[PDB]
Amino acid sequence: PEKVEMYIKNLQDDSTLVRSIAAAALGKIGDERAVEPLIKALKDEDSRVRAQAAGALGQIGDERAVEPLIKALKDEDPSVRYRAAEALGKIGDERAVEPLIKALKDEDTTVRRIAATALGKIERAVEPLIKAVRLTAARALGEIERAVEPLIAAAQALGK
Amino acid sequence: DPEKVEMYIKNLQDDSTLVRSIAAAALGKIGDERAVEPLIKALKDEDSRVRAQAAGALGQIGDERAVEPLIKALKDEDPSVRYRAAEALGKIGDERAVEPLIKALKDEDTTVRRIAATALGKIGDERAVEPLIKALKDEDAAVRLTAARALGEIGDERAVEPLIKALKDEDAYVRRAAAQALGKIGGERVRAAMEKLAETGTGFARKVAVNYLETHK
Amino acid sequence: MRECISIHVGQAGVQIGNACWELYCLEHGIQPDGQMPSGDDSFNTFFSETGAGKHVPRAVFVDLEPTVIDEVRTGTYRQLFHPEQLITGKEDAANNYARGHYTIGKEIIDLVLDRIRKLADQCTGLQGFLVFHSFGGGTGSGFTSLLMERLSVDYGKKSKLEFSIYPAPQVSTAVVEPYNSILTTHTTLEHSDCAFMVDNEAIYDICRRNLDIERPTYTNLNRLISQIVSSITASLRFDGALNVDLTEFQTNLVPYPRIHFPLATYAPVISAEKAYHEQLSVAEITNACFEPANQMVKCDPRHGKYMACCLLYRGDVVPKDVNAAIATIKTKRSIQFVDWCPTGFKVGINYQPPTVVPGGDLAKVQRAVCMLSNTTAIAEAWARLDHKFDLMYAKRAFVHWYVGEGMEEGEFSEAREDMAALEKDYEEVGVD
Amino acid sequence: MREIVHIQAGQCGNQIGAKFWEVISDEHGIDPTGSYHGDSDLQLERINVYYNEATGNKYVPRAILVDLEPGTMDSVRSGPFGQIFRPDNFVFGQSGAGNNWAKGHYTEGAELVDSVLDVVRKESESCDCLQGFQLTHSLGGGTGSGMGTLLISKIREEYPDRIMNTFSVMPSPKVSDTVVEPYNATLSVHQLVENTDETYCIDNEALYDICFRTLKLTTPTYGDLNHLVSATMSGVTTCLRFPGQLNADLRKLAVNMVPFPRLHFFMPGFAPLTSRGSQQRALTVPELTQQMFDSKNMMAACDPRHGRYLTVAAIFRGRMSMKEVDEQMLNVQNKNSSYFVEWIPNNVKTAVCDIPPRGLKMSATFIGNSTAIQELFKRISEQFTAMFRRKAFLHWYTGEGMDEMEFTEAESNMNDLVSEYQQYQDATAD
Amino acid sequence: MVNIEERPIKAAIGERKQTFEDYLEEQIQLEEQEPKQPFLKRGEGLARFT
Ligand SMILES: Nc1nc2c(ncn2[C@@H]2O[C@H](COP(=O)(O)OP(=O)(O)OP(=O)(O)O)[C@@H](O)[C@H]2O)c(=O)[nH]1
Ligand SMILES: Nc1nc2c(ncn2[C@@H]2O[C@H](COP(=O)(O)OP(=O)(O)O)[C@@H](O)[C@H]2O)c(=O)[nH]1
Ligand SMILES: [Mg+2]
Repeated sequence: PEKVEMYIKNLQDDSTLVRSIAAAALGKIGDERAVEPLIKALKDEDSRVRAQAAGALGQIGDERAVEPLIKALKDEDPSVRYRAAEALGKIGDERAVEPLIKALKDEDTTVRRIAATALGKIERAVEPLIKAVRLTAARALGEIERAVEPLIAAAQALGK
Repeated sequence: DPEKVEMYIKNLQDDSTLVRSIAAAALGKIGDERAVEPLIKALKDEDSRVRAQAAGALGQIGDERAVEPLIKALKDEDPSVRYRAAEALGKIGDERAVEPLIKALKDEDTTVRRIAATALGKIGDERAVEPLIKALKDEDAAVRLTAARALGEIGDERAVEPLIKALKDEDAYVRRAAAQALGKIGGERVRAAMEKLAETGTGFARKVAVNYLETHK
Repeated sequence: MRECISIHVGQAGVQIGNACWELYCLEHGIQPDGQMPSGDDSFNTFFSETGAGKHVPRAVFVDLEPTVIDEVRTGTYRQLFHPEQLITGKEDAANNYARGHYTIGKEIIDLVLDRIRKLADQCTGLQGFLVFHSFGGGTGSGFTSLLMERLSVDYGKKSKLEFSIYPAPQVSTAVVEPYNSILTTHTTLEHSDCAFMVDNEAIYDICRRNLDIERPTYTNLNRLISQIVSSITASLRFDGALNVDLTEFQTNLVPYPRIHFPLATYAPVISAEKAYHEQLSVAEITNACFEPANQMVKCDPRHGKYMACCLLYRGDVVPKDVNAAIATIKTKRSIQFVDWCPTGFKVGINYQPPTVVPGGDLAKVQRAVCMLSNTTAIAEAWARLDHKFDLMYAKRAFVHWYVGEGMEEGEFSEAREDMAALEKDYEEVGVD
Repeated sequence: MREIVHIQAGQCGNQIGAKFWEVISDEHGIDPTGSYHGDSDLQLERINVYYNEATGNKYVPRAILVDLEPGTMDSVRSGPFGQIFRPDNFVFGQSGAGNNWAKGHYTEGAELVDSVLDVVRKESESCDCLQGFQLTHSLGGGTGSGMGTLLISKIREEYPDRIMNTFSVMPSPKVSDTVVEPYNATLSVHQLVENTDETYCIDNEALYDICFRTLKLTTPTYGDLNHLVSATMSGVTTCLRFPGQLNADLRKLAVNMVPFPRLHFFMPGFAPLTSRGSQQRALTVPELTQQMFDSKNMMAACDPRHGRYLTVAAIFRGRMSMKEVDEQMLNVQNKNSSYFVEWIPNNVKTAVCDIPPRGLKMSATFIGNSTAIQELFKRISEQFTAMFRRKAFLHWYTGEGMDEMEFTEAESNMNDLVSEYQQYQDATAD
Repeated sequence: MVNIEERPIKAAIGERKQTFEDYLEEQIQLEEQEPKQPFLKRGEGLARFT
């Protein structure tokens, strides 16, 4: 209880290391009291703090972070976009389906693979997923009848 | 003793280079004549330490059969073999070695030049006087020392004026060898030269001249 | 003139080189910048001359790490050697012969040979190489073997003499030093003409006994070593009618293959702290040569046999005095020559007495002598090393370090078998 | 051989790693801000081994701080010297290892491993001559044990020609109440046997006994145990941190200390044994020698008289008679020659550093490769067989994708190790 | 809140409570109340010294 509120005050510390350790610690604890302070940390000046806050929001899994995490998917830093896409899949809210479908066209090879396994965790994503990061799309299609012909590293994930 | 000489003669064909070189050295110490032909064959050995020991042994024995092979050993790539052959040629004392030993006075190796000068003095041949007079102007003081000593040993009067110049050498031992050699040559040519030095010369050259005239009247 | 190139390998070779070139500069009147403020220019065999009077040592300093040579680069003699003569790697041989010879040494061997080639091409008639190194270190043992092998290919007709630091546990920094000593002795044996071993224990004892230094440092040891080295190389650096040139010295001292490890004995070693020193005569210093306390390697020549004996005198030494001192020594039952050998002492005399290093431990002496004996007693030094090699090699202790660095166990067995033949060589010649 | 990369993993690894950096920073004159405010150039002669030179005459530990748990990172950063560490070198996740080796080695730890290797690579490529690695970790938990050995394994593939050195804390029921600690330790010992060059056995049983029995601390704390650890780490690294001829680098130390590749587990010791808040009355050289070789002074709970020393490294710190040090080191080997192996001539090496540790005028640190270390592995092996014969808690490891046959390989390797130490303990040089 | 040097030791060995399998059996019972991974082999490290 005291540790949760100590890490919540630390999200406003001058040190970037202290802020990113606090966002990570709050995700480990998984306390709901940190959901609003972590949503404010998603707009932090440093990208390592925004990425830790995004990852912590997926760990907690509160639906209040769905809209802020959808806005974090359009972040200039690829680590923040990957951490937000992973958190959206972990929360499993349907609101993230359209934003995660747009993330499948991302310039980064990591941010595009992260959105595929998230879409699989959450029907609308079948046609965009059919269109190394291909193994994540192959696994998501199996997790979700339309993806039988598109099958005909990307070999071990054929049977589903 | 006789079977000991023959044991060392078989050992001159042993696979071990150490065994071959110890055998050539042992045969030289013994000085037995049966070993002269096996030792002449050992002068053409692949290893230079065996050729050098064979050359040294041939001088110890002193058989004239080794003169031509030892003259060929003076043109060897290894300086130890040339040194050991030049020393052996002087020890044998054959006149055939005089022209080859005169060429050895121009050797790049100081040990060869010194040992060839001493060998020429041992032979005591006239032909070596002009080349040994040139060796008195050598860059190494030990070669000048042996050339002065050899000129004295030969006793040719052509070396009088050059030996008097060697009395002004930078090396104290060369100056003494030259004074000793001048005394060895002797005669009116050296006496008249000492008579000049006693009033014109300075230092040790004047000292040598005054001492020579004290006992030579 | 015939030039000599000095190669200093590893920490021991380098630091001995420092003490040697510090001494050579003092002996020839050369300053640490190469300038000679001061006719008898025989030191041109060891120093080249560039521009207006700069005298540069004909020397290469090599090490597989930079720490020791960096001190040369920043110390007193930083302007003495051309920067290209001081060659360093980054990771050393870790007291492992196999890293010195194989994995680490292979990366620097060609650069070293190119730098030696530059020095060789400045020589109008190169006589040979003088190689300074320890037996114990991985560079001193392994890189020296590699370099000696390459020098046989590239030079061949040139002499190769070594000044080797035989290990003593008083100063030894590695358990594997006996292995490195046998490994380097085996691979160098056919590539060297002579090797003057210096047992660190013997030098340590001379410093404690004669110089009263309780715990001698490497500076103390190396300054005494350079006096011995200096006596041996004086004939090559000074002019004189009474010295012995390298060919005559070598052919008489080490005429035979393999058995080329003379025992050096030096006298006098006098403390600079001694309030009044009565100068020792030629007889006194000659007699001291047959005193085991004065030996560079701990062993017993009185219970061995001599093949050759050479006395290198320097200073106020007159030939009648040496002949008289040798007449005395000829009447000693403890000096037994082998039957098949000539019973005699070869004599060399250099005019310049030893030079005093300001701040050193040695007093000014009028005359000194270095005796070199080709004695079968040196086999006692190989026996001590081989016994230690055997204790560890029976269990293959530390061998994995060597095998993991380009070597095979078979090379250790070949080295040890060659050492057994070397011990047998001295035993067979020393037969009664 | 200049730079050492230091990695600290898990709660124990970071707690003992932080204590190491406080101690050596004090010795080297580095303050808690990174600035040098010492008085001797000997403090800076070999500072480059553990510290990077930064702008502003700052010295930054070449330390990488790893933990799956973020709370450990908060702890280090808040500590006395928490600010000296490079912020980008704190690699952490938002999970734990749940005192389970398989979570740290295969699942959670494997997800964070590439982030650590990116930081290790950045430090490594920035070295003029990397000596190798130094890892601080406990063998009883999940992160230091499982992820530490995974880091050792991955680092060895990428840096196969660099020394891998560790300070491994052995578990003890006297200090921790986690049943599965013998599992995590045996699984880690198997990794250490194959992938490290030199491992210092910091046994919590020995640390608990030194605190309770000799230091008379009736209720010891982790700070009390860590005081003995930091003193040990300072002593065993003196040779790498200050100018010297002997064992002055990780490779030369291993070439002197390790006769057989698997027998690289060292029993450290030190004298005098001190407590956190007591001011020591200096010891004589004979007192220093007697005590550092004493069982009561060893950091691994093994009686050195129940084995033989293969190799020994002795380090004397402070201004003392070197004549007395050589007299005492020769005496200790002569009087007790049966406890030193005869087939490794001159196996005991002595070093002397002029700078003593904080609070002391004279001290000594001992590093022994003793065959008696089989008592430590035998103790872990007995606790392992008690659980493994019943298959107790196996589903925790098996559930993480771990093969049950790995427990068998690890148990067989640690029992082979015990057997090899006994083989050399009986070895004669006849 | 407690300082890190005063972090207490939680011993398994009870005192007059547990010592032998008294702690282990009590834990095994409390537990009962509630793509295999490739592994390192013996001698794999030795091979890297050839
Ligand atoms: N006399 C003398 N012995 C020395 C000196 N330095 C080291 N030694 C001895 O040399 C041996 C160790 O070899 P080193 O020369 O230090 O090593 P290295 O050639 O640099 O080899 P690595 O460091 O392993 O690459 C030991 O027996 C030392 O006692 C020195 O300056 N003088
Ligand atoms: N000496 C010492 N041992 C510790 C410390 N912290 C934990 N341990 C020991 O470490 C072992 C496992 O704990 P731990 O390091 O916390 O696990 P991890 O966080 O998963 O690596 C147990 O035997 C503990 O007693 C510490 O600061 N010092
Ligand atoms: Mg070295």
